[PDB]
Amino acid sequence: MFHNSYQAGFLSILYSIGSKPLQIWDSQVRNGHVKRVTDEDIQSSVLEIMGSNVSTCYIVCPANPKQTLGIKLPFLVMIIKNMKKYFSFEVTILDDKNMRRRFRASNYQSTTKVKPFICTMPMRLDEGWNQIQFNLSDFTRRAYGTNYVETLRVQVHANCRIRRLYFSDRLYAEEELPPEFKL
Amino acid sequence: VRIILQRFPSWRTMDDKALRFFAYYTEDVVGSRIETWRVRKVKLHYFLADGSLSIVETPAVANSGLQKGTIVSRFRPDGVDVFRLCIGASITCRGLEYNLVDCDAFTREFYEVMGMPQPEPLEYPCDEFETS
Amino acid sequence: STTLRDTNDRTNPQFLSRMEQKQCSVSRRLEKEHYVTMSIYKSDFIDQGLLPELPGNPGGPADPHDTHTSPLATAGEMMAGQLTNRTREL
Amino acid sequence: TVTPGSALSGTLYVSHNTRPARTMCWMKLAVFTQFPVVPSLAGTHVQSRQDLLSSTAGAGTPEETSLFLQIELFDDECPQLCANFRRLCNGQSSTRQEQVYCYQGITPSYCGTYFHKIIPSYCAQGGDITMRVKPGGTNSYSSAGRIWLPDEFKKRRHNEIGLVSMANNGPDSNGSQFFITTSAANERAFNGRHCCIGHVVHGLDAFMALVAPFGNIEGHPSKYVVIVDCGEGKAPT
Amino acid sequence: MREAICIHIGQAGCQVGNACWELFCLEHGIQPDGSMPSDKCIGVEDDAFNTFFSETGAGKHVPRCLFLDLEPTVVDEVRTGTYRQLFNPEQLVSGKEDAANNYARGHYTIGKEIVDLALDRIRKLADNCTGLQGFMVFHAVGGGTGSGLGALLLERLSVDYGKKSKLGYTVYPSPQVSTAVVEPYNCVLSTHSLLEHTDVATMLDNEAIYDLTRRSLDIERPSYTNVNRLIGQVVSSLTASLRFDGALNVDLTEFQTNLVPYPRIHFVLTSYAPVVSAEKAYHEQLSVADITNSVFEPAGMLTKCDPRHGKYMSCCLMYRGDVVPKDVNAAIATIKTKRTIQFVDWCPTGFKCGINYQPPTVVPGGDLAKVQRAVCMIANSTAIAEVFARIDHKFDLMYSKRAFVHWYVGEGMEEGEFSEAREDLAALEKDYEEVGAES
Amino acid sequence: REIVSCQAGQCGNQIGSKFWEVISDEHGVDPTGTYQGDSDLQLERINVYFDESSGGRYVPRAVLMDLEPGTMDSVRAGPYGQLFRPDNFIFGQSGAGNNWAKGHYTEGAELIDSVLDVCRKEAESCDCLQGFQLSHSLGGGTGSGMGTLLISKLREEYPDRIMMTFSVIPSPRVSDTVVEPYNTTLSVHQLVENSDESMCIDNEALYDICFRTLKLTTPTFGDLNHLVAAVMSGVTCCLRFPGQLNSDLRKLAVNLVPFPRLHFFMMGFAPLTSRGSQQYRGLSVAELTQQMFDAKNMMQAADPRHGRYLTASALFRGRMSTKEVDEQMLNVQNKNSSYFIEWIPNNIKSSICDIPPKGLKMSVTFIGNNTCIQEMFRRVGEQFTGMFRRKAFLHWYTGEGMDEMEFTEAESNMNDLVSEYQQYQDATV
Amino acid sequence: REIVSCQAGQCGNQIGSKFWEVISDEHGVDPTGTYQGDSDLQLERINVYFDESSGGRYVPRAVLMDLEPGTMDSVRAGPYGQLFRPDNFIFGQSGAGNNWAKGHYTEGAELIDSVLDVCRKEAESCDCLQGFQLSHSLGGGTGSGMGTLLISKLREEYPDRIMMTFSVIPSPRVSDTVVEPYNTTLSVHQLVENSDESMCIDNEALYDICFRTLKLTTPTFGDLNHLVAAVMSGVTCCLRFPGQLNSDLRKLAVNLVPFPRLHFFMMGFAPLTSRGSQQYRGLSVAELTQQMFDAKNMMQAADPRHGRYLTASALFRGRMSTKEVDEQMLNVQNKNSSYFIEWIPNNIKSSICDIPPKGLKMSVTFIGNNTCIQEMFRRVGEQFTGMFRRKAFLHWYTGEGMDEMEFTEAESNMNDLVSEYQQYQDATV
Ligand SMILES: Nc1nc2c(ncn2[C@@H]2O[C@H](COP(=O)(O)OP(=O)(O)OP(=O)(O)O)[C@@H](O)[C@H]2O)c(=O)[nH]1
Ligand SMILES: Nc1nc2c(ncn2[C@@H]2O[C@H](COP(=O)(O)OP(=O)(O)O)[C@@H](O)[C@H]2O)c(=O)[nH]1
Ligand SMILES: Nc1nc2c(ncn2[C@@H]2O[C@H](COP(=O)(O)OP(=O)(O)O)[C@@H](O)[C@H]2O)c(=O)[nH]1
Ligand SMILES: [Mg+2]
Repeated sequence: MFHNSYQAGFLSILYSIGSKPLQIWDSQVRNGHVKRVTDEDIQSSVLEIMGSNVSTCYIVCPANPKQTLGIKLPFLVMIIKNMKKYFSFEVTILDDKNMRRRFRASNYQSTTKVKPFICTMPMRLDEGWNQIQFNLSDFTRRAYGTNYVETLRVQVHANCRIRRLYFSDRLYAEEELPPEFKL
Repeated sequence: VRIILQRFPSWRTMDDKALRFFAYYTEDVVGSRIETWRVRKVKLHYFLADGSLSIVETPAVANSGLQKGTIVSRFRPDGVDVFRLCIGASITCRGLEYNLVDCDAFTREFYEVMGMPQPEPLEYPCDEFETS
Repeated sequence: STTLRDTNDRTNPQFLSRMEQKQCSVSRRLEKEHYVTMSIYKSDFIDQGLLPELPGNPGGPADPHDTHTSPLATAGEMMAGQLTNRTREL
Repeated sequence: TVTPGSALSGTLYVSHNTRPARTMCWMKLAVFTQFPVVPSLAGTHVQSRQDLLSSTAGAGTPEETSLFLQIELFDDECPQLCANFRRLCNGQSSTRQEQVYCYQGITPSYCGTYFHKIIPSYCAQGGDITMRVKPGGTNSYSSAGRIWLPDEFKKRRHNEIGLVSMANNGPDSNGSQFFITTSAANERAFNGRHCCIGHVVHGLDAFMALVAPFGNIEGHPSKYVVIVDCGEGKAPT
Repeated sequence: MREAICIHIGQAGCQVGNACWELFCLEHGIQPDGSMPSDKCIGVEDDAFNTFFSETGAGKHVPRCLFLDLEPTVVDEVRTGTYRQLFNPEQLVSGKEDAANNYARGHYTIGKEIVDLALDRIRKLADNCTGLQGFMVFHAVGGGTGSGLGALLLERLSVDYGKKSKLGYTVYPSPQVSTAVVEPYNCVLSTHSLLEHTDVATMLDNEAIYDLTRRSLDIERPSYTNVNRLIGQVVSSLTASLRFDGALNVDLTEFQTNLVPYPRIHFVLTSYAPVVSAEKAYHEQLSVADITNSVFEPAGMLTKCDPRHGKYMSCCLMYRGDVVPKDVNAAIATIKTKRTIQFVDWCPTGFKCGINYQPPTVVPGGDLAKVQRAVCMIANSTAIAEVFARIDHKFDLMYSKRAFVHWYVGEGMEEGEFSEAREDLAALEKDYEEVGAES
Repeated sequence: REIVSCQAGQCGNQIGSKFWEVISDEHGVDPTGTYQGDSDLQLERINVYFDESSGGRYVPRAVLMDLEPGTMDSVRAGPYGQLFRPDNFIFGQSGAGNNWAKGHYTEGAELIDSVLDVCRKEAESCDCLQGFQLSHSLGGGTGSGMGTLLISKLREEYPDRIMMTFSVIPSPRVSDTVVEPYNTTLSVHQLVENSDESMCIDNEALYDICFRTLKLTTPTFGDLNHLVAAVMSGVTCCLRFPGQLNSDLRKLAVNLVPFPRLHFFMMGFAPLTSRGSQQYRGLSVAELTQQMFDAKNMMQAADPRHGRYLTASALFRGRMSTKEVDEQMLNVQNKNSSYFIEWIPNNIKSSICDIPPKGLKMSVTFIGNNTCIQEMFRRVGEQFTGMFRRKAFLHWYTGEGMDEMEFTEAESNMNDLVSEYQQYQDATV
Repeated sequence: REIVSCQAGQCGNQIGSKFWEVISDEHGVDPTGTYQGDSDLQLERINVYFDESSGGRYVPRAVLMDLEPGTMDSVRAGPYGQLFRPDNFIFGQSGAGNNWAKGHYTEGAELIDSVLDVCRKEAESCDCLQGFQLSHSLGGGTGSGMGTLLISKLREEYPDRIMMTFSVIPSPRVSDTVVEPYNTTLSVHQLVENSDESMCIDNEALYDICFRTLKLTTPTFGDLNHLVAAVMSGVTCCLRFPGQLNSDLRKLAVNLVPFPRLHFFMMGFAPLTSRGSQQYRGLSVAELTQQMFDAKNMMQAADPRHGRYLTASALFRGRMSTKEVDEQMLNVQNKNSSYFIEWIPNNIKSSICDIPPKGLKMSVTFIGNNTCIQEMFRRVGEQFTGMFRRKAFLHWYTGEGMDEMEFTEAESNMNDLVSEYQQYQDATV
């Protein structure tokens, strides 16, 4: 729904500062829990997402499945803490051929496997809090030789400590990064 | 069909119950090197349920030079019946004249049960290629 | 007398009633097989040529209508259409 | 029997196939209004050819000492099974080693067997070369011995009365016990599951009048009907 | 010449192959001894057997089959059965110890000690083959060996033979009944191999065949024999195009290219008709339109799923017998005009019909009756989404408490492979959703 | 695929005696060892239990265990006792004295080496060992103590083999031993840590079956042994004979053991008909499954109505249809979903063995991991706590060098097992 | 369309035994449980009253009921004693004391649980149960009390199934019990409130048929039960065999119950004749109908002439023309229409079965809802008052847990039924 909104510099889709920070997020939780907690490392409230099964517990944006996001910013940046649990995230985007495609990254994945509609890839997250970039255009061109247009859906599965999810159009050093964005 | 089933109590349907015959057709060969009159061997399948005749070419020696397989599909030839099918007889189908001279055990048993004694196999004419 | 220290024929065939005989051809075959005393593979997967040709038990003498006489189903007959022969005749 | 076809025809086929000539077996029947005290012992004695009255203790005076049944065997369709029937009629074993059952050797023959399951208007089954020493009885034994001979050519239809067939325990399981169909309406039950060994040509009326009608639905035999002497060829007298 | 190699994994696969091979022998007039009788001449075709039977110099035909089962009971009873002479002493592999209903056991402990010799047997069949069309796998994903060792054989075949056609006519856990309890685990885990390394996967779950025999054949006590006879009839209906001459001959690749729209989407519906008992066979006007309608109906199909709940994508019809192409397309037009079924928007044609002349052959002692015409449908449709949803819902119910996972973990598979399986099924489900989504 | 048997104690020895009697009867083997079967299929897989000799004699793969030689002589010279190999009769001079400590630490330890040697000699004589099946009673001294010692050594030696055990759980209703709670508590933790699958047997439940299901006026320990053997043979009927849907020991353990400590199963059998009603009752698979799931035919004295089935297994035997071996279980699931755990869909595993038991057209054996099994452990734990609070009968065990803390450890392990069953009984989606 | 029978009390047990004799003779069933009939029609619907076992034996769908075990050996001593299942023989240690109170509240109630279990099992053994049937005598304790308790429980469980009942009404002139009025009063209102249709038997109305029609020298309870079994089989002849005009118990109830509380019927059987008259008598449809509608051929004491027929029903058996099944009841309708009330015309249900009883080429049974059925109700009510007004024999009933207000309410419902059957007789259209 961000088609008619300015998309330059930064565009945050989830942050724990809000009173109700899941306005555009639907929490499909089964055998798990999604709630706001306090972190010991940063001494600030973050979003705890757990579930015995990683697939059944997740948060999806936008909340309405029919609706789709409209962010053109090709950089997806997350501030997520690794708890050595089974974690995954998924980004649904649109290509220049006007057919939606998917990029999923999981910590239990073995090798990067390309599929007609989904590219599954692994992650190896460092200990503690992690700050992760994702060049949507770069991955799209590397996996499919296909042009990036915009992002329809962002999905984060169970076993995660969400702090900030934001789209940016370019690499932002910690010096340029606004103070409300840093840890 | 009534009498054919009456005379064979064990039979129920004539499907996949063709008569296996053995015949040969001979043609003059003018531009060859060793033979001048060639004999090609065929196997006849006469399905009684459909009244249908099929011809399959079967060579004799390994180095025949001919192509093994079906040369004539299963169909109804014009004016061909069980009475016409006999050893020592002529079957004219698709322009080819087959000299029907040999049969099979099932076909012979069928003919004796019907009442007409099917003769014994006579011979296969010796072409110049066989004696080589 | 006491201290603390099946006369039957188990072989087929046994009586099958009028309805049971017509049923047992395909339906209730397991029920109507009295004593088969063998596995399933040996009971079912047997020499098919030895069994009667038509499925199940035929009612009586072979029905002529069981056989198909129409030449149209033949492979060569559908290779060569009827009006090709009509062209031959004309 | 079989003549190979012309090899130079290009295919392997049989030119001439002559069905074997139909063979002949005969049996002699003794009927008793009562059963012997020990049917197995009586059968063993009759097989050993002792006097019938002494052998059958408690069976009483035989109602008919001699009932001759003549069977023509359909050898064109039953090589092995009707060979088994002939061997059992002659009391000839098809194996060199001797079969022993329940710690006593047994000879394969119908000379002591008795009809044990006679269902009226269905069939009369007997011919257990075991002599039914055990309560249940067994069909496993045959001329070869501890072998179930495979079934062959179940195509023959059971319209006619007096057809003799190996009563099986299932497909591909044929032993010694044979049943004579006693009515013309059981083709439904008898077709496709039993092999028509042969048909009776002599003694049909006697078998229909004195042995067949007695019995019940389960097959318990009311009359003790025993094969006293059996063999091949035409029946004596 | 246009030959295919049949490979039967597991008990279900072995029994299905037994039924298929007795049906093939009946079709080609091959005695259980392995050779056609000299007295009899069936005359089906000069070289129809060549696809499934290899010829020897003694006039004997040997099936191009591989019975690979990890436990000796089924293989030994096949050896002791009537078809002892038909089946080769080799190509009939038996394992010493069963996979014990464990995908990990059949894929990581017992799988490797037998996959080498299984591939050796496959190579000894393939080098004999000259125009090998492909491989026809027969197994059940719900079983331990049939899932694990089946998966192992599938990806070894894919890495060895390259891009040859692979058709797995596989039996899935049924929506309501199910033999085992770790059966959802086995199915969800085997979905990996049946996705990446299987060109076409054919749904053959149990209750559809069960109820089909229940009312269409009116049998109070049918069993695995009848189920396997129906499955073999379906297999023969599909393979008759490459076996015998037909009006519209379609090979394995010929119809799999029309059946598979996307690489991950190859699970397909199954429906065969007319299935009818002897009593009811000689009383109905068995027309091509009638049998096509019966096939299209949600009732008469071999896999338990509702096409109305989903969206049809591409149906391949296999007509056999005296079927006429005008009857075929008249039935096609009638069923297209019928609004009960509906095709996906991006596939207007959606139909692949192929006609063969030889009718289904009688299996004496079976339950099918003599029919002059028949038709089998293999339909790719979005209806598989609901059955896969049921399967991974059962998987999630089992995996929430980590029940039965110790059995798999102790047999050499990592804990994350279950997460892999759940992720892959979710991705496939939303792939079906995407392909069913309107443009 | 062959399984080797061990019998421990007097109870286990007679259990094995009747088990071998019924096995030999079903395989057509006379006590002299010769074969007189009525089917060719009897010799197809006779090697599972019997090893052939030079003279063709069939020797059961049975290892016999007790310190008292009286029951050793009894099993040796029983009606079928001449089958067992003489060198498999390992017996001591002084009996265990009904003492877990004596059987497990002092007297059985000096004798366990020979029994390990014997079971080894029986093990590598087998082509592909499936595993061991041991039969004992937890109430007795030598049946519990040295039996648990042997299963522990068997776990140490052969880790992957299936260690089936048949433990006869003592009960207050049929109690004839004051140290039954002590022996049972000391043996349950060993059974938990040293058994792939355990099957609990209750003399009182067998007794109730004998009175009501079988209508026997004077039931006997031999009748109990026959009832136990009817399922001891039925658990491996699938291993021994072909069927539409065959199984084996691991093939059913993987379906009956969701978690490593939940390998205690409650035992059922069908059909069981009285002598007078044998000819009146119609043996149909619906009746088979109804009587199987019926609580009275259950030879486990744990009422199924007080628990929730973790898993169930039905080993059917005979000529029957998959229709009624699957739809019947589905129907039971549907109308008793309150008694079946939700997060385990289709709690019932089914197996089909075509060859039926002799004299029966069809039969079925039931193996149930129902959560109600914890109540017998609860009552034996209550008895143990009552006796151990005032330290009664402790000196007999402590004089054998066995520590006092081990009783408390056994209490803790039994309580952990009981709570482990509780948590999955009341666990929700 | 199955009917499951239950016989309670000594009278009920003997009547049911003779009924099973008659049914087995009709269906060609030996005492050992085998079929040997000469017609396929017997096997076509032999499943209505019988169930085939595994061995082919036909077990009756019968339940045996009595507090005194001395009759459950007599019933098995009957000619078809072993035909019934052994488990259905359910009895008590002590008899009902000839007491409705302890047959219905103390002893019968503690025994009715197994009764309900057996009835449920046998009912669900049927494919589609047409209903239950019961046979008993109201004058006693076991048949009246516990029989009516079973009736109440079976209406609790299966309301839609037809509940057939044969109650034997005591009469003062053939009385052999002093508490007959008490038991009959306490059971008649139970029947009213729980029985689908309850036709009555009087031993007097059997004895006079024996002495006058059959001219028997020494009529016995066996002959009485034979006469009862006559109609007990005639009412379901149409169910068991095909006919030109079919009917069932439910059709008979629908036609013969104009109001829910009026379901007490009156019966008769034809042909019945002695030795001498049999050779002189000419069998015809007219003779059959005249005999069945004659007063002396009735198995209830009250004369048909005194009352008025609310509805009648004639179930004929044999090969006969429909001309004389229609025209003969047309005659009897017109010639003495004073039997038949006016507001309901064409009062006679007719049904034809093609198969007559074995040995008879033509027969008929009669079921009638006349308003004379209340005459013996009035007699038993007067005998009840004569004892209740002085609290005679009331300590026996009050010491078994029930109270006098049940006697008062039984009297109230008794008089209600009497008035319903009385004033609809003279009600003006
Ligand atoms: N269609 C069909 N399905 C069958 C047949 N036999 C078994 N199945 C099903 O296939 C599934 C897999 O077979 P399993 O019983 O696991 O046997 P398996 O594949 O060898 O695996 P293991 O039990 O470990 O040996 C079973 O759950 C059955 O439901 C059959 O004959 N036909
Ligand atoms: N079912 C059954 N139980 C038995 C048998 N023999 C003994 N028991 C039980 O075992 C218990 C005693 O076990 P015991 O013989 O002392 O075992 P041991 O000391 O280890 O030899 C008693 O409570 C009996 O109920 C038997 O043959 N069958
Ligand atoms: N018709 C008939 N009447 C009987 C029979 N047995 C008993 N009665 C009558 O029933 C009355 C006694 O009932 P009773 O048998 O004691 O009832 P119960 O206590 O329930 O068994 C007597 O007046 C008899 O006239 C019988 O076999 N046939
Ligand atoms: Mg298996």
